[PDB]
Amino acid sequence: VPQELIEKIKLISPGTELRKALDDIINANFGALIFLVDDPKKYEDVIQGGFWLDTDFSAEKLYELSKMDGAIVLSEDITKIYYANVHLVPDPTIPTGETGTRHRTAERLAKQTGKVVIAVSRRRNIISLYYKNYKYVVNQVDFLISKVTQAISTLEKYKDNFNKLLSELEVLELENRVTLADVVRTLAKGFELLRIVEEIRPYIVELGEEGRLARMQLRELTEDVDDLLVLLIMDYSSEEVEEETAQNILQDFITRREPSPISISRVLGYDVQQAAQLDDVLVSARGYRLLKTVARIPLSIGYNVVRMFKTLDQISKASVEDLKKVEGIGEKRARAISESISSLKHRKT
Amino acid sequence: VPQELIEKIKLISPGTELRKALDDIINANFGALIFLVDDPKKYEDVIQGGFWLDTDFSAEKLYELSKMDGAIVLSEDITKIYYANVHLVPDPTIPTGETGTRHRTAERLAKQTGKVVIAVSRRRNIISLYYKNYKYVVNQVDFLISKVTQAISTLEKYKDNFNKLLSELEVLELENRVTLADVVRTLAKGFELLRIVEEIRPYIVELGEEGRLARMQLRELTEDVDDLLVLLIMDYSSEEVEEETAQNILQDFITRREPSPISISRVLGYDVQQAAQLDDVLVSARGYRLLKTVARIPLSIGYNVVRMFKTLDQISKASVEDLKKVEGIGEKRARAISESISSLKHRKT
Amino acid sequence: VPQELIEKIKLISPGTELRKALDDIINANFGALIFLVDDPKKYEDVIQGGFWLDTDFSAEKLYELSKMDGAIVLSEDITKIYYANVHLVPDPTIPTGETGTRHRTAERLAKQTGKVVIAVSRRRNIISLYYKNYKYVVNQVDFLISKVTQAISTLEKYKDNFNKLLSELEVLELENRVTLADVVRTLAKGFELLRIVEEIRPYIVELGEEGRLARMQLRELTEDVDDLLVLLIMDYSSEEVEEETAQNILQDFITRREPSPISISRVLGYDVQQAAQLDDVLVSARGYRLLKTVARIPLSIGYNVVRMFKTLDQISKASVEDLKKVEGIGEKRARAISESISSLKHRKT
Amino acid sequence: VPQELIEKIKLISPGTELRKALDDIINANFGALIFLVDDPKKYEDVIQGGFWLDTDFSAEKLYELSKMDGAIVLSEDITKIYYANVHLVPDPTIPTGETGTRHRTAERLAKQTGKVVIAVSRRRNIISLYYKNYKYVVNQVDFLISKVTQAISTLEKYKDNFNKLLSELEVLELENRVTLADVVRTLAKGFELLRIVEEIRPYIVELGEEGRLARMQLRELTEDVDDLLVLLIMDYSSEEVEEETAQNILQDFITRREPSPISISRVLGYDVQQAAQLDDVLVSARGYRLLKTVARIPLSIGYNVVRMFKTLDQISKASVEDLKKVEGIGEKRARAISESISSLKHRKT
Ligand SMILES: Nc1ncnc2c1ncn2[C@@H]1O[C@H](COP(=O)(O)OP(=O)(O)OP(=O)(O)O)C[C@H]1O
Ligand SMILES: Nc1ncnc2c1ncn2[C@@H]1O[C@H](COP(=O)(O)OP(=O)(O)OP(=O)(O)O)C[C@H]1O
Ligand SMILES: Nc1ncnc2c1ncn2[C@@H]1O[C@H](COP(=O)(O)OP(=O)(O)OP(=O)(O)O)C[C@H]1O
Ligand SMILES: Nc1ncnc2c1ncn2[C@@H]1O[C@H](COP(=O)(O)OP(=O)(O)OP(=O)(O)O)C[C@H]1O
Ligand SMILES: [Mn+2]
Ligand SMILES: [Mn+2]
Ligand SMILES: [Mn+2]
Ligand SMILES: [Mn+2]
Ligand SMILES: [Mn+2]
Ligand SMILES: [Mn+2]
Ligand SMILES: [Mn+2]
Ligand SMILES: [Mn+2]
Repeated sequence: VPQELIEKIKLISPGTELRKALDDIINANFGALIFLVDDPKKYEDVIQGGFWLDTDFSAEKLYELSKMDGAIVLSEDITKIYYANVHLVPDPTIPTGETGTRHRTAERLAKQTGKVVIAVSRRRNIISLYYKNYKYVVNQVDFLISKVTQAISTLEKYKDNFNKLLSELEVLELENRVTLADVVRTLAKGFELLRIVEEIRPYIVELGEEGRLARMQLRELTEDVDDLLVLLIMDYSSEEVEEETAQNILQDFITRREPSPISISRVLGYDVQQAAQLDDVLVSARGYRLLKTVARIPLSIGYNVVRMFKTLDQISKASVEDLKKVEGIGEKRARAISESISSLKHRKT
Repeated sequence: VPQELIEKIKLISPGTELRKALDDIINANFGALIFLVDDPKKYEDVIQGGFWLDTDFSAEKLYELSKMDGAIVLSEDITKIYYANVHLVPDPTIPTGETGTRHRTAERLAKQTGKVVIAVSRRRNIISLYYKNYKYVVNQVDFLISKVTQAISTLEKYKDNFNKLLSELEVLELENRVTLADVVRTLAKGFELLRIVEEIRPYIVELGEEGRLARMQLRELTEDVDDLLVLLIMDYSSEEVEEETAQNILQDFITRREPSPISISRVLGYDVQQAAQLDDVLVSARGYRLLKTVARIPLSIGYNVVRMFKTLDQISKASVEDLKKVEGIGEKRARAISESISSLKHRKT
Repeated sequence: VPQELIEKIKLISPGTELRKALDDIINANFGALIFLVDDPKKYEDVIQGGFWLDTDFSAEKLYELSKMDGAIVLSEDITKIYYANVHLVPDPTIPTGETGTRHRTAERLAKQTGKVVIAVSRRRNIISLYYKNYKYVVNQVDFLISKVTQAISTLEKYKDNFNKLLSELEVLELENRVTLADVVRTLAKGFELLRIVEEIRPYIVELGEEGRLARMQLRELTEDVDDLLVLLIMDYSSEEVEEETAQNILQDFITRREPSPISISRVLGYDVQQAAQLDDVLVSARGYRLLKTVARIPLSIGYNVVRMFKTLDQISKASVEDLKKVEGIGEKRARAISESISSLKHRKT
Repeated sequence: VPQELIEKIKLISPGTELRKALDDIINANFGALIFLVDDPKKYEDVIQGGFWLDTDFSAEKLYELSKMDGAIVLSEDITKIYYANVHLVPDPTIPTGETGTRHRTAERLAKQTGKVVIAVSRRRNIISLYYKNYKYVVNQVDFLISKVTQAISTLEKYKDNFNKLLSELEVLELENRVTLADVVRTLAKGFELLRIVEEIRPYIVELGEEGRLARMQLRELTEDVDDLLVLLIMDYSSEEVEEETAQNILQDFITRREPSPISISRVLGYDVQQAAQLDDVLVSARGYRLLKTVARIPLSIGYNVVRMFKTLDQISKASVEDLKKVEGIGEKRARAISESISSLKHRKT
């Protein structure tokens, strides 16, 4: 959905005064045909008849004018009502796929002028927005809230399985018993999860002001996932990988590529043909995830620990004296690495 | 619900253009009577009057034609509108249980021709689909979404109790303190759970495109349960059982047989009359569940470990050298069995 | 809500054919006035005019007859339609609190005959059931489903806090560090929980067939709670208490008495004036809860263990030989008591 | 929303008989204009024509009178209907922002008299309440229930993250490895959580009687949070802080101040410029949270333990003899402190 159209869709989002008027018009089964332009003079030839009003906008005024036939002309910022009861006369030779004089007029006019034209069906109670060559049909709020609500429920289900997967991976990681299968399974869930969020965004956008709580739920559910998936990729790819590379991998499996177990294993740099092979490939975490999330060591300084110790297994065997010999690790950070790794080993294994 | 009818029901599932038209017709309290045939000529004798249109289908065109009396004739793939305003004249001596000329016409016509006939009640806003001798009344989406939503909530409740049961069984299993009561209680919950999924399927099917999120939730909630129930049956039945036998047992208690504690105990091969006996029967897990799910040992090679060691208790006491003597266990799989069983014992008991 | 009335309310519960007809009547804003009697002859004097039909009942027939003025007379089992378009003439000197000739007629007639009379308001879309001296207004399903859904959500919240309370009490119980405050807090949550279930029952009953999933959720959420509360009462009351006594205590705090911390402490047999005292009273569990739920020892035989050992603390210190000396404890049950108590101590403390 | 207006809003809250009448009026698309006064005589000059009724109030009577034009005059306690079909004539020179004679009349009249005037739009089905200079538009219940339901869902999400944060802080606290970052992160979640509750209150208030379950859910979800946040503030602020000071801090970050990590750190008395510094500041809990919540030591006597031992770390190293030397600690409370701290250390670390 192009950005220029998304902006127009916001004009009639729940919570706007225009939307309140359109909902009132629908509730009384008036129809409407609304032309949005900034200079009525430029459009003098497609606007005929009716009444020149040049008055300030309000939902009640729009409502009252929709009792009459014809079309209503508004300023584009929805602050002025210019015309009511007009006859719109766009070029008849412009192709239209609509049935019905009001909807056909609406499409032809939107195409001809590059402006927004809103049609409200009198007895079907549908709001159709036309802009340039686009047609957006407006969903009612209950439909949107239903979709969004179901989507969040689904995310809860995915997030639960993701946490369960990850907590099992933690154990394996602390005991150095991790296979590629374990990692790829965890990454796949994270990707699928973030995918759901992606597909639900346009519903949440269209909710406008009524989608605030939805956004907060989405945020509490998923905010820390992407950080985690990136660190998992830095911990388990075939060879050393910049955070940026890892973020790119993430972006791709969200959007362009399908998170199949083989696909992920191969993008991770492992030469696997068939999925049952993943059970057989042994891997060790580099240690970035634990270093950043638990030892609170910045990634930049984390590169050094990993450069020197190679694996988390080796980091966990290091004394505090051994750790200080890393460029950027003093007694404070050395203690943090040391103590938090042992605390996790004691408590989790 | 026969498969041939299920296909017809899909024609008017949420998300189809036909359904959008029927919903628009309902919203304006037009009625409708729609005859679906592939060759209008074959049916020249039940179709009378009206207008021959032979035009391409669309929701708006269907809407507009439903403003007129009589019936509308569509091609079966819903790509052509053949007729509007026709008088349908099926054989009057065909039995009908309907009241009202439009619904009676609809049933008689469906029976006589073997085709689909849709009746939309003008003021009751009901969509009735007739096909051959079947009558499907269409549920509105909000009703379906409500059912499906409640059903998923119920499944969450069952799934929680199932996980709690199973985690307690794990402890008992690791300490070799399992009674038949413990197993049968766990199996019963799993069966009841999978049963709910079965009963909710036709609701999710009828949702068509609007049931995508529901399907994903059902899948995240239950996908791994059946695997688990099968492995539990292989672990605790009276004598050795093929995976296929176990899958059959599962299928039955989902569908044909009621998962009573005594029923399950007896199908599991234990001679029990009254339920309080189950507390007294001591059992040991063969070890398949832990071998496949935790040691990632394929069932085929699992048969061998179990053939040699009989119980999970014995498998847990085996050294890594002892395990290698099993046909299909090398140092890698022997270590995995060994290490994962001890890790679970350390952490869970 | 008296039982005789509850039975009448079931006649128009969601899922009944009568209810389907009433919903169709409401959807078209017909009104209705329906008299339910088993012998029309007995009532010949309150039934005037209209048409004698003596025909089989169906929703469509009822619908069609509600298009006409007056009242419809049905058999009480809703299998026969006796009359349509009748003028009901109950004794005018019977007091009525209703406004409107149809509702006033309905109440007076219900009172005079002891039968059911249903009034459906033509433009308010309300279903009023009158029986003897009762008036039940029917809730629409969406309203009921909303209440029930909210109630289950609330129960989830209570149940979570109950589990958290109880798991903390388990720790204290295994370490013999339990105060009366800890117990009373746990009991209070359980009582409040079971109370919610009580208040939501009439909503679930009125849902009829559409309340099946609700019932299953209520059952999965709460089924084991009452058993547990009873065992807690047997474990912590001032002196020894029969299971029946404990069940009675439970019943009371659900229904008749308000579960205040002081109230519960005193019904439990502890002489406490002010709530902060509860922090100071040390108590020990008798051991019944752990004996029945974990050792799977029947209450009858549990009385003996407790008679001999007094507290769970003492039971946990007993050898297996010491336990066998209890009437009803052999080597099997002695091992179960012994082993499960130590397993819990190892894992939970 | 001023308190005097909130009281007026309660008059038409779900569950009131007035609200039931207004809903019936809306369902039939009658309009209404209702004037609430205690002495009709005082208002003889703005009330013209119509019928003097001086009769008792009921929803059905109000309904029936709304079938006629004009306005209805009620007593302020909604027990009397004084007038129907009257012509209200407030001073025309009073400014109004409304369109439409009924709404304009309503606002002008409310302003002129200081009384409540309710307007019900005939075809838009909106209830507008005017009182003095205020205008409250009434939300329909389904809209409110939707908001409230979404808000509780959101709170569940926040509460889950809060518990997870706090349980991790517990571990760090028991091992004396707490940074300011850990605390501030936990406080921020608690503040955001309590904030959501604050913003949702007016929705729950407007639900009136239909918001009972919502209130119970809000209460089960959040009741113990504020106590906990206060104790965290007493445990981690720069220097010693009275409970009252801490409660004040809480109140502020709920309402007046935005819970940014730097803002909280500084109000806590730590001189931090940029957020990454918080990772580097080491802190120790004073011990109040554990003393009150786990040792059940009253705050007053807690001041003394902390005065003598300074940190929880030191309290955990104290013998039972050492503890008794605190003013207000006898053998009972000394044992409780001692034993519960070690039980937590054993089980959590
Ligand atoms: N060129 C036009 N200019 C201004 N108003 C128009 C124009 N064409 C149609 N309308 C307005 O639309 C109104 C309905 O016309 P109609 O033929 O029913 O179209 P429609 O596409 O079927 O719309 P509905 O779905 O019925 O609301 C009539 C008129 O007030
Ligand atoms: N044989 C028929 N062929 C074509 N159209 C028919 C036929 N019978 C009825 N209709 C159409 O149905 C319309 C309504 O007839 P009606 O007697 O009210 O039946 P119905 O079963 O009660 O349907 P409604 O529930 O009112 O919509 C009238 C006519 O336009
Ligand atoms: N004694 C009666 N016997 C049979 N039908 C009656 C009787 N009284 C009223 N009705 C039926 O009720 C219909 C509506 O009467 P009405 O005065 O509007 O009562 P009501 O209580 O206001 O009902 P509504 O709320 O309008 O449906 C008229 C008539 O068909
Ligand atoms: N001063 C008034 N006194 C009593 N009743 C009034 C008064 N002004 C309007 N009404 C009542 O309101 C009714 C509708 O008038 P109207 O001009 O449509 O106002 P409105 O603000 O548009 O209300 P609606 O939104 O249509 O319900 C007519 C009359 O019965
Ligand atoms: Mn006209
Ligand atoms: Mn993030
Ligand atoms: Mn006709
Ligand atoms: Mn499966
Ligand atoms: Mn009449
Ligand atoms: Mn029970
Ligand atoms: Mn008039
Ligand atoms: Mn509190």
